[PDB]
Amino acid sequence: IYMEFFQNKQDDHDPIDTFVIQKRALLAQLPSGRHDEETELDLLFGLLNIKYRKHISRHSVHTFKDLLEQGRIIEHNNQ
Amino acid sequence: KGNFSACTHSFGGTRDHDVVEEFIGNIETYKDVEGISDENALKGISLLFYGMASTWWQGVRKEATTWKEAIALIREHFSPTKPAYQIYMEFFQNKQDDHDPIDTFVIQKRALLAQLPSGRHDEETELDLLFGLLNIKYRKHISRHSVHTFKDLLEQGRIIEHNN
Amino acid sequence: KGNFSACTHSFGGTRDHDVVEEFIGNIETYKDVEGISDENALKGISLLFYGMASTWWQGVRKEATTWKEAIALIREHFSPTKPAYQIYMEFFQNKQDDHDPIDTFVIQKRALLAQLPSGRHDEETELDLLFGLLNIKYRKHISRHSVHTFKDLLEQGRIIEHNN
Amino acid sequence: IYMEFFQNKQDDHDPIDTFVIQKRALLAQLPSGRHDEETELDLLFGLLNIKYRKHISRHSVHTFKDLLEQGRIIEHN
Repeated sequence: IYMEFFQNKQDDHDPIDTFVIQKRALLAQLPSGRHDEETELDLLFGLLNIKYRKHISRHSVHTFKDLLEQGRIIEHNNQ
Repeated sequence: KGNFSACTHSFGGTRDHDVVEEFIGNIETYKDVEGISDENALKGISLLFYGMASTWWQGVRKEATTWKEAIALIREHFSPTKPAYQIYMEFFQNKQDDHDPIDTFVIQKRALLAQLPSGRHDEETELDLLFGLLNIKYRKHISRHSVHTFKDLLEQGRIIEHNN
Repeated sequence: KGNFSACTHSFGGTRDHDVVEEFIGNIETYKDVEGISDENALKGISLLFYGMASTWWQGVRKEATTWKEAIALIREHFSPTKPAYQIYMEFFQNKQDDHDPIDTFVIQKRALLAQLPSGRHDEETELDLLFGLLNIKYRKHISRHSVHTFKDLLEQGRIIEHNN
Repeated sequence: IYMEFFQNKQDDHDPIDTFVIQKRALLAQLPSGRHDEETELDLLFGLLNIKYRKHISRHSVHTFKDLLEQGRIIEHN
């Protein structure tokens, strides 16, 4: 599972929503309670495409619900 | 004999984690072995720098009142203690190529996974995270539910290496 | 143990300010640490020169009656203490190119602005004179009325560097 | 007045101050007391070019004064 997670980095066309949904779907199969919200957000953040990494930073995320919100506002603006 | 006069250990600001940690460990082991009264080591700290570091000390000398503050100033100005995600990405970057034994690879990967914040990761998840990035030649014979600590993995890898 | 017999510090007249200042500081710190009675350091000053400097000492030995006169003779013959305007022009010459962090640049610019006559320039005008020659990548985020001492500027530059 | 507003979106060259003063001077002819500051700023924030909009976001600015400050700092570069 850990090997599969870091293989295919995000492409240059998929919206952020589908990517977060698939990555969360692949991360629930590990035994429960070994990973709380913060380290999971840290592991997920290294593979985002360059369009989003150059604006939002790691200073302010405060869990997943915020990342989807900032990504949607940055996506409606036509990049 | 704690005049900090005869010591063949030096530092010149090469901007890397390993050289800085080696220098700090050698100074602190020297102070523990020969015998300093924790105040004479501040009056003779300037006998160990050379080149670019001596200008830095002559610049920032007036903000050092104790020994621990000076060692923290060195560690903070010459190592910016890298964040969490870059260590994970650098860690999964490299694979174990052939013509490289187990000892060098395990030493480097255990030296990389010590810059994380302490108390987050025990031994079992660390070995499970390490086990994926090994070559097929060892991995055909050392399958899981057989090792629990790094000593056993190193031992069985050494036997399979020197046997054939 | 002040016979000035075992010391691995040397000098050979390379005609530069930094090497001379490093040599003078190392000798004076050695005399403060090990213990010399301020007269034996003149009888054993000739155990530290080599090459071109030993001929100079065998030439001008008969004009040294104390220790401070000898250290002043070294500083005056091998450093001509450059005037005011060339330091300002050299200072505004170079800009901060990319692939160069803040610490090296701030160390060099603070090592250059110490050869002026003392008591003319305090900290605020010095930081205001330094702030113009920085690259756009830091300067887009570290705008003024936010820093007052060099420690805060180094800290915020280090955060903006290691963050992205 | 509502038709004349929302016409002529600001072009790349016009500075933020000139554009803001005209659009506020033209909004005072409506009958008095029909609008508070919040809805007025919400109406105005739909015609600025892509240049000023990518950085500031509507959740940040509150009153009708901070927008000028953030626009000036973004326009300095």
